[PDB]
Amino acid sequence: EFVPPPECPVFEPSWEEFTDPLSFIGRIRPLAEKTGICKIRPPKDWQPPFACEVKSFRFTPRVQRLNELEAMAFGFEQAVREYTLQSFGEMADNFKSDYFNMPVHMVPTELVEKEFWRLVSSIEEDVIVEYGADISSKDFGSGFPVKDGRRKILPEEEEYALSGWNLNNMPVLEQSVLKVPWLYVGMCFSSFCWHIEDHWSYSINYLHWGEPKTWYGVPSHAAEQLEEVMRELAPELFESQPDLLHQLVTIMNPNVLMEHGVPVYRTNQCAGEFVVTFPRAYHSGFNQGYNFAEAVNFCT
Ligand SMILES: Cn1cc(Nc2cnccc2C(=O)O)c2cccnc21
Ligand SMILES: [Mn+2]
Repeated sequence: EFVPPPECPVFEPSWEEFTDPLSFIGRIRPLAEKTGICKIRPPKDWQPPFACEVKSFRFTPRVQRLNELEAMAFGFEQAVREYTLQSFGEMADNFKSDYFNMPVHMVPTELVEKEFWRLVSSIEEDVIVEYGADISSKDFGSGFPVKDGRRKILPEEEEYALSGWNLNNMPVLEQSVLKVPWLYVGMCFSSFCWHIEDHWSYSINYLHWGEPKTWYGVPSHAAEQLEEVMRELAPELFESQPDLLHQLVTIMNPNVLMEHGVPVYRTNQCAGEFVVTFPRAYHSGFNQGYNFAEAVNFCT
């Protein structure tokens, strides 16, 4: 069965260290850049409200067939449904509780992880899920409060609208001679395959609420090694594809990378926790259940 990779670093900054995100990320860099990803738990009393327009939040998630690569009237597999945040959560909880035959919060994270990777390589069982991925924060607002006048800000919420850890306040303009956060409404087994960011950018990721998001990360010093293992084992039909396109279907069991000498670290990002990916740190993951994440690429 699946062997969980070693855990990535988790930092619990004090209020003093939590003052400046870029300063903190710069200070943890000697360790975190050697693991590719890391997790940051804010101080206990740092609890931003959820600021999306929930009444009007509507979206059509994308269908994900977990074993599509292994499986190589097709094209009309599933029927698309539009959801609200509530109706998607109802669907997501019903799927998970039916699949595991237990209440959603009782399913061990290790079991969802083991079952996810079994399903990815299974030819005898076709599991299909839906992912509300890459919803722009312009559509229904950011999950963080933003002082743009579109939604009321309470006095006790203003500090979060001005916080440097508010993803809308991360720097995004790269220096050159010559960008807003994105939202992810997850369900059990919804996933993102191995990739790096455009321009080898850092990314920061915040789980607003819900069940955890499970991550895998590879340090940048092993980026070429991972790409080598990909070219060896990825389908021949997608081998010659440019990286930007190949990254749409670069799903690979972490144990396969580990067996080929590639260092891989994991974490369960829980509600209220940040995940930072360092430059050229390949990462991939899946959601344990119904959750809501916000992410943005930033520069230092
Ligand atoms: C472009 N894009 C980004 C996705 N998701 C992530 C990317 N990087 C880090 C985290 C995530 C996440 O899903 O939490 C994604 C999932 C499905 C299709 N397209 C996607
Ligand atoms: Mn990413």
